[PDB]
Parts: sequence; C-alpha cells; structure tokens
Amino acid sequence: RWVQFMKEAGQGSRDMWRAYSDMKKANWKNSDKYFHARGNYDAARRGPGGAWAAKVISDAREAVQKFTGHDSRADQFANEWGRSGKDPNHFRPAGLPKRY
Amino acid sequence: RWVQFMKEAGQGSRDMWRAYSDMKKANWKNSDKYFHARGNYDAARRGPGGAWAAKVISDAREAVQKFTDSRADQFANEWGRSGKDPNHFRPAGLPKRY
Amino acid sequence: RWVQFMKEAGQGSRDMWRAYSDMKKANWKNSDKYFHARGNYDAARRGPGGAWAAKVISDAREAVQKFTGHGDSRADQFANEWGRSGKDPNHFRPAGLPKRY
Ligand SMILES: CC1=C(/C=C/C(C)=C/C=C/C(C)=C/CO)C(C)(C)CCC1
Repeated sequence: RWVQFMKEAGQGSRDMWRAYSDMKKANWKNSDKYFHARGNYDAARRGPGGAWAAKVISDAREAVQKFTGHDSRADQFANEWGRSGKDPNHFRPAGLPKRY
Repeated sequence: RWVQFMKEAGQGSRDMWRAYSDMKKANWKNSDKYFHARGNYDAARRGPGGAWAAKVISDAREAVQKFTDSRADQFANEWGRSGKDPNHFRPAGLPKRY
Repeated sequence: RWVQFMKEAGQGSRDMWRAYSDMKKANWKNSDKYFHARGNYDAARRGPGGAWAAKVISDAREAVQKFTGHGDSRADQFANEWGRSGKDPNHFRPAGLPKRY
C-alpha cells in the first residue's frame, strides 16, 4: 500500500541524512558532489519511495540555496546522476576514505 | 530556520488544498488551470517552503494521475508558482471569492 | 541535536508503522481512528522528532486520500492530532478491541 512507499521514503530520507552527515564528518574539499550523488543513489535503490524522497529533499535543499544566494545546477546534476543509478564514484575526490 | 521552512510548507500546502477544495465547489466550465495556478501562486507567496511544497504536491498529484491532461495542469502550476497571474486562466464569469 | 531529532523521527515512524500493522491484524470494525490516534500518540512521546514524523506521515496519508478516493479525511486527521497532542487514544477505542492493541 501507500505504507510501503512511505517506508521506502523513510529509508531514503535516512540515506540522504547519512550522506549529509558523512560529508560534514569527512570535511573533504570538493566532496559535495560525491555525497549528493551517493545519497540520491542509495535512496533511489530503496525503491520508488526512496527515489521520491531523494528528489523532494534535493529540491528542498536547492530552494534554500536559492534563497540564501547560490553552484546549484551542478549540485542538481550530481543529485540526478546518482538518483538515475549512475555511480557516485565518478565525483569521488582522490583520497576520500573507503568508508564514505 | 528549517522550522521557518516547514511553516511556509504547511501554509503553502493549505493554499494548495484550499485551491483544490474551491475547485470542487464550482463544478465548472473549464476551470481547472485557474485553480492549479492560484494554489501554486498562493503557496509560492508564502516563501521558499511554500514554493517547495506547492511543487511536491503538484508533482505528486501528477504522479497519481499517471494511473488514470497532466502536462497542461503542470503548466498552470508553474505559471502560478513563478508568480505570473492566475487570473489569466479564469473562465467566463467565475464567482468573486475564487 | 539533529542526531537526536533524527533518532526520535525514526522511532516515531516505527510507531506509525506499528499502528497501521496492528490495525491490519486486528481487522476490527470502527477501529481506524484508534490506531490513527495511537500511532500519533506513541510517536509524539518519542520527542519532537517523533511528533514531526507522525505529522508528516499523517499529512501524506491525507494527501493520497484526496488524490484518489479514500476522502473521511477530516475525521482521520482529528484522531491523528488528538493522539499527537498527547490525549488518550482510547477515546476512539471501539467495543471489544483486544487488549494488546
Ligand atoms: C503537506 C505536505 C506534505 C504532503 C505531501 C504529499 C502530497 C504526500 C503524498 C505523496 C505521494 C503519494 C506521492 C506519490 O508519488 C508533506 C508533509 C509530505 C511535506 C510538505 C507538504
């Protein structure tokens, strides 16, 4: 039912949060696009609910970015890259620890 | 904050539902696109969270439609959401409260 | 702490899934308002993250009702809010509902 979709959305949201926290924790220059792609990739592979959550969260982030001044297209490109099932590692900065 | 964002989202959502409510309350001559634009326009006026909310609701609506046209609604949605005037789609003599 | 909020939200989500699951198993007449109320009650008790998760889930449910048929919604939301505010879910308990629920 809609329950299963929502559970996937819930999982997808956590994948999104996981990507965000791992990115602060890593504090690695030019890592953002990797984590954006990775969070959307992980989330979408939870199923339709996860892919929906990743999009909704990504657009919420874009909206806040716009409001505060900037970039955004590049981020959304990385977002959609991972969400479509493409490898986030194409954005992986050299030396990024294997645990991320 | 994101408390502020979420507030705007709540308000924007209400503007949306209120748009959809009004529309049923008016079984109309070709009234669709006006209500869709107005909801988004109202919702976007609340701020970023409202614009964001209007978009998730619009896209969701469209998604459910995809088992039952959709693009023309989406044009009207983005019209209002961008701030362009919803009355552009007003039908012939639509009651004043809408 | 975002971590704590996220932890409460996860718990509250589980409380919500547990209510819906319990509702299904029980298959008891006139019982949805109880489970709607109970899920929000248990969720809100987790902390702000839980109350928030329960609202997001309740509002998403209402949204899907409206797009399709399920639409009554106001009555469901009244129960949701009732439980989420901390009021007794048993206010909606139908006669005979097994005690474990
Ligand atoms: C009020 C409001 C919401 C309602 C969302 C909807 C409409 C959820 C249903 C989605 C479905 C079924 C999508 C199918 O692709 C939530 C709380 C989520 C966030 C802010 C806007």
